Amino acid sequence: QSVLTQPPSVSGAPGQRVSISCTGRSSNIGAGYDVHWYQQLPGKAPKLLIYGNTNRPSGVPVRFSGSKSGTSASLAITGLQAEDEADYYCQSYDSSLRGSVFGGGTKLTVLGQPKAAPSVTLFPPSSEELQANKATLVCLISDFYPGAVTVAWKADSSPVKAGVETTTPSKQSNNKYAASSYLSLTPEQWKSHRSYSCQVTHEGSTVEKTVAPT
Amino acid sequence: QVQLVESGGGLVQPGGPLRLSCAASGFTISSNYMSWVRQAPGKGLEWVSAIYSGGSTYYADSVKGRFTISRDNSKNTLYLQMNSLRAEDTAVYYCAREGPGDSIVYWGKGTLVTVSSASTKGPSVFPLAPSSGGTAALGCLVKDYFPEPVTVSWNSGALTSGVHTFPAVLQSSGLYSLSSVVTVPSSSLGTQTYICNVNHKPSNTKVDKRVEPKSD
Amino acid sequence: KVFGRCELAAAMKRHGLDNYRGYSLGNWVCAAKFESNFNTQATNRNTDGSTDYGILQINSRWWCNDGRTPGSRNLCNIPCSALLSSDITASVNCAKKIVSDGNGMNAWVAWRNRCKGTDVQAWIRGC
Repeated sequence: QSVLTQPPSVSGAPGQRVSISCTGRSSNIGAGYDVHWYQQLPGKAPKLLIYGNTNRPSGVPVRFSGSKSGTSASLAITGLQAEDEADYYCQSYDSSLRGSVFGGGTKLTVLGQPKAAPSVTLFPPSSEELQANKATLVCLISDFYPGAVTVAWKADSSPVKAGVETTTPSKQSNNKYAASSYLSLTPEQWKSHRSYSCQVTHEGSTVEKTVAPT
Repeated sequence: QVQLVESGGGLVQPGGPLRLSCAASGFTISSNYMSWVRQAPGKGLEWVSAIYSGGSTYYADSVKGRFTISRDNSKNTLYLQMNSLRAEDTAVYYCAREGPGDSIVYWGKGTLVTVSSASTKGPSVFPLAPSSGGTAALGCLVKDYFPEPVTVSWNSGALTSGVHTFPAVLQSSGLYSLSSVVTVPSSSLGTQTYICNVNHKPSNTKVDKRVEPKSD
Repeated sequence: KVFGRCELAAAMKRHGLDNYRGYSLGNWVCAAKFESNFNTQATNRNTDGSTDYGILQINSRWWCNDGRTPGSRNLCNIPCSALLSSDITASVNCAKKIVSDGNGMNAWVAWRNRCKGTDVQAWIRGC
């Protein structure tokens, strides 16, 4: 079933102490094998956080600590902050399966982090694309926190549903979120309206950008 | 100084083979404990194989019999031979250097391996001209490609500040679409050259698209 | 019997452990230190009903027979009492069979935790 088990999600407020468990088997943690921890930032390879059961490599702050006894292991984080938001994995060795083994991982959310409203950029279809008999409207959303957003497209004052493709928000190299929304139309549909709008809602904040066939 | 560069990643059909390479510099492979670790899109880490400094080799049960790890001291390179690959083998493959007690001290950037029977498709590149208050946004639209990835640089790598390449959208058609945007000062528009360098290795697509203000 | 580190390193070399299955002499010396603390009489009873005997702490459920462990397999084909001897021959011969398994030297918990990936050569240095 599961070789090493961690809770899929954990959340705390800035300044709060939080713990992440790692349950093992008699063939791994319970066999006497040491547990290592990794921190993985989005769009990056993992980095060693705890080696042995308690040791910290250079550069890792004192606010990160590890504990291990019996068949279980734990990672504690005191004085929670924005930069702590990442995926955490525990790791050991299993003598029955004859190999190194990783936990399923835990996503750590820091709920409270200063909020940031999204920046919106809307591009009309290019003359080069229209000359190829195609039309794509590009709505780019960046630098927002938290990651929950709703995208709404309008053709003048009427809501448009068909031909819309939107990404699920994803983190950037600055611990904000990014998202894209694409509206596929024919050159005739683009020229049939006076204005096209991309509206983004984010916790009581609203940002609208508009393009017009010109 | 310590570097690990992985190559040999790409598209393969189900049941077909692929051979990965890992070129090291700043240390000697023959004197270190090396390993391969994989991660499927949006999933956890999976240990694959290991090669001990003495020459010993070990494998995970999910890859046992199909995979083979080796090294070449003449070229200081680590290898991973993969046979009878399936959909469960689709992942970013990492080359790793082990410290004490099989803890991983150094990691490579990783190479993507896609196991699919779907057709390779090169993208259509279109310029995203600057709009008509000291800064302006411009970019390139990378339309309809399969599979991932696509790399995009600006002015042959020279332009880095204000660059933002967005994560791709997976359309209902099964093809991907991506956008790259750079924020520049408005005073440079129409003078400074802006060229997006797009690369899609699976289809052998290499394009340079110049982005300039719209003429009316 | 309690060995000196250079005394044990020489005994292990005369019994053929140097580079046995690609494992240098220092690995074997480091393992015995963190498993038994160089004592041939060392015996560790476990809560699971099994015991680890001798200088290389060989388990009574899979490798040796002590007539006290339920579900015993005795893959080394020897009584656990032979591994408590001052003559390391029986312990070395069983260790040669163990490391030939898929676990390699990881079969020794203390070797994986304290010796694997370190400068093992330091244990045989100055002898």
